[PDB]
Amino acid sequence: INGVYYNEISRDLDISSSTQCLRFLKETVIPSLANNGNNSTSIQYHGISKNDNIKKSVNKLDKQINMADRSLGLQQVVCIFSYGPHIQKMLSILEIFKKGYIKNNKKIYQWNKLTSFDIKREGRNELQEERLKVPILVTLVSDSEIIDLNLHSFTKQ
Amino acid sequence: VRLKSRYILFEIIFPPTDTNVEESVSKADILLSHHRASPADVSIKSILQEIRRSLSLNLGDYGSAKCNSLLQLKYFSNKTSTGIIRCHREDCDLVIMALMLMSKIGDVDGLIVNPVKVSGTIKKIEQFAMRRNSKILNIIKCSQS
Amino acid sequence: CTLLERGHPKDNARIYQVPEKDLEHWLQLAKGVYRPNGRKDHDLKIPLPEVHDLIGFITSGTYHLNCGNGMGIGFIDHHAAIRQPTRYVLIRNVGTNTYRLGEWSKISV
Amino acid sequence: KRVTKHPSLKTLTHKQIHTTIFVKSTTPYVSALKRINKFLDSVHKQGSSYVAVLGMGKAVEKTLALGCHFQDQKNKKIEVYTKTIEVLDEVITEGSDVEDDDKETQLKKRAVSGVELRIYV
Amino acid sequence: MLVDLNVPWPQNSYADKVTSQAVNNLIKTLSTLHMLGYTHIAINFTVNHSEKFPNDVKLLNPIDIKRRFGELMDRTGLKLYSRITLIIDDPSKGQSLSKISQAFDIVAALPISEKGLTLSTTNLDIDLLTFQYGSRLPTFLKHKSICSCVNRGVKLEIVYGYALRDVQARRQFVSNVRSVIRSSRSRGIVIGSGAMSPLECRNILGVTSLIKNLGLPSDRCSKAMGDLASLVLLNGRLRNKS
RNA sequence: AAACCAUAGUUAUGACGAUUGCUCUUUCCCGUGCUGGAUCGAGUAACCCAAUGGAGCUUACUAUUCUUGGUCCAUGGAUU
RNA sequence: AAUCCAUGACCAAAGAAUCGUCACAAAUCGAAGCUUACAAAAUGGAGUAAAAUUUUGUUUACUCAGUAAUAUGCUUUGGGUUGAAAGUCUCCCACCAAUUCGUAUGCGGAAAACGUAAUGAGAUUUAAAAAUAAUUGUUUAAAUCAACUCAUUAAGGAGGAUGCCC
Ligand SMILES: [Mg+2]
Repeated sequence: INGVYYNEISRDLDISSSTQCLRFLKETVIPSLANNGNNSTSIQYHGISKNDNIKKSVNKLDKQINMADRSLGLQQVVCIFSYGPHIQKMLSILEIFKKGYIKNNKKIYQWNKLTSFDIKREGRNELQEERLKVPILVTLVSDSEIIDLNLHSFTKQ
Repeated sequence: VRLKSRYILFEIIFPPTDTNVEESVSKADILLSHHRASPADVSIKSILQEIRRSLSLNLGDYGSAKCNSLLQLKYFSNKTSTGIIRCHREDCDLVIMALMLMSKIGDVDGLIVNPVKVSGTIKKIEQFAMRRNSKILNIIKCSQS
Repeated sequence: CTLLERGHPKDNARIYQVPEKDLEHWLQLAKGVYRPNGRKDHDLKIPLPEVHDLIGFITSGTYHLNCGNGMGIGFIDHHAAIRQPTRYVLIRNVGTNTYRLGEWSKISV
Repeated sequence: KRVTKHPSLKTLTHKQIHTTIFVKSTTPYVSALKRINKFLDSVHKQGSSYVAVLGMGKAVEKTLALGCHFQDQKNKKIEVYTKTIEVLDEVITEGSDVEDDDKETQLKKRAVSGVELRIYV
Repeated sequence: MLVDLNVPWPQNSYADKVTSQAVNNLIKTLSTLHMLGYTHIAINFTVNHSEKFPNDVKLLNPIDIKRRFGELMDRTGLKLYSRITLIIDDPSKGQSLSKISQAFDIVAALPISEKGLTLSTTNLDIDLLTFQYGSRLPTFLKHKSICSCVNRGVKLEIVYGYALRDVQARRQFVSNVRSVIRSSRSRGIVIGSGAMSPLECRNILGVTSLIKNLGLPSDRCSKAMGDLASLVLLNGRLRNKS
């Protein structure tokens, strides 16, 4: 619990507290990888923890996909994000939503990205430090095929 | 019963001895300023003669005679400053100490000789050299960003 | 019995039970004791145990290649199994005078 | 209630198994790095393009760690995919002092989320 | 991991103010040490036993690693420690160690006379014993004092840098290091590089071969150097903290 | 275009430190004696070294340059 | 002639073991290994705490798998390895109810220019070794013993005779 580093820059974060890291991910890492100003996208952000209900999260997700206006010609994108051990529950909620949504003869188009936080801890000896890496998975799911977002650094799924 | 050979890998590193010019502190910057290049006046018979002179001056007569029986430079090119010298397994430590005690070239000053890998086969030496060359490119690619 | 640290077993090996006075030393050795350099530390003095601690014999002792350690196939007594409150057990060879530490697991065969 | 879990069906032809590491929950980090480097070197002589890294359940976290390690350390393209894995579980149904191992069996399917991680050269 | 414990600071007295060129040369030589491959660096600062110690605690160390080398520390990724040697000649102008032991981390000594060795082996809270390898040793290294100062924990420091200065002092350095090896009986031997220029620093292989040909076995060199340097760093840090 | 595979694997098996055991000689002790114990020492050799795996045969080895068991209508000394 | 002691000659067996150490998110004089992906937390997990909501439902802040994994580390062994790795020696390493050594031949053996057992004889005057396939510095013997070569003895069950304990 010595320090948190992202993009070779030191940040004031805490791995044990989920709220601060989730707000940091919502506010910093996403705008530097996707720009919602020069496009026609409506982005709905959502962070997933391990203490959240799966059914309630799916009830949030199937609503967040049909909240924006359809007359404006909006492509509605949902940005689900998590970090650490909560990524397992994040994937479970994503797959359950996919199973519940594809049943109606539709298709879900997904783009994935994997980055990492770098933290430092005390090693075995007092004169040695260990560097741990915490994964960060960001998924963008939408019903339309074409998105004008800069998603060349993602992976098509 | 069997002639046991042992090759030594050594490298020429030039320290940035310049107090009037401030330097950048990082990994790849100092790697590049230490691996700049070798001068033009660099050869195999010019390094062998220098190391023989140094060995005869530091160890002595018998100390140079016992090591100069199988003291040869097998492979060396001035483009990267990596050479492979052949020697016996009995006098290998003496050759390493002579490489350490190398003061300077007859015309070129301010250089360090660093022994990196020593083994009794050339295949593993080449493998370790390839691994080191591959590792060198990583910090370079990372710092070019 | 699987060896959890440095050691190599063989067939016809002796199985000793960890004593009660030297119970924290083996636990610390199983947790970790490193040198100031950073690597592990096995160069210490061994607390040789007593003689009345024979509880089993290893019949099939060979270096396990599936996990990377030394697997020992022995047969321990049930009374001594219920005696100890821990699963730690010492292994010794027939000619070697060193005692390795490990943990045994019951096989339903 | 007593219930055991068998592994999941793996259908590998001849080479999909070779260039693929299945990360267990007890698999160390450095051993995974070593085997991944060996696979990365042996792929183009096996004749493939990427190295598959498959993990499910508890090992997903360190699988993503292995992925993001080679992502920036060696600067190699990575691809992450989210898949579903069906596992068969053998349970005892109620319907003489008999061992619980030798009892009536019933198969049940269970779906779990998993991550496939491909690494380019 | 490797440890160097004898990097000299270009300053002898306290009135001596540092020069930017000296700091640049020290940066160059530390970068060269990190280039050849090292993990722990402990810069040394020399002072005379006859000089007046300051009536300060916030000014005992004219180094302040945090403000000068603190940027190199988190950029290149090494560590720096404080070490001070004591050039002691006779029992006068002294009797103060409790205030110099709290500021610095490692305390060394440099005896050059008969009574200097006795006073170093009697009541000096020191860790390393350093001799003038360049010039002649004071009288004769005997077992009666060396054994007694090694059995308590004080090791003997060998400077392989002084050899690479000129050609004439090489003979004296060899004749002194072999006497130290013969007297210490090869137990408490720690080595350091007392070079101020980046042209007089070597690697582990060359130094190991040199000390092996000079009279120390290959087990002693490695084990002593590594573990004893780590242990002296550890006990220095512990006595600095508590 | 691979079939690449060794509880050594392609001529690599390095550097020293410490402990136990064996041979003879040096001495002590209980109860002649004991795979007896303890110092003062030396020696741990020679033949020779793998290149895919196994078996058989023959040929080199052990003199203060380690050892062990038995045999001899071989000689040398002593008793009946 | 019996026993003991010392030397010499000849035959046969074996090749003492144990512990610790050696920089570089990789290394070493080298080598192998730590991959049948899950903690029944996916039948859309189990609960606690606050607001509002006429209970549901929804928004925040937490607990539970704890025998928990612990970041180039960690464990093992490495020249006689079946006592000779040495040697221009021999043979196996695909089958063939059969032009394919269809060979029940002293015994064992898949084969072996392979081990051993009982008897008789032999020495360039001999079946063959020397003074007109492999190996070995000497390279079997030539009073007796010991060693080499060649020539005979097919497996199992039943009856009679002889010798031993009885
Ligand atoms: Mg051969």
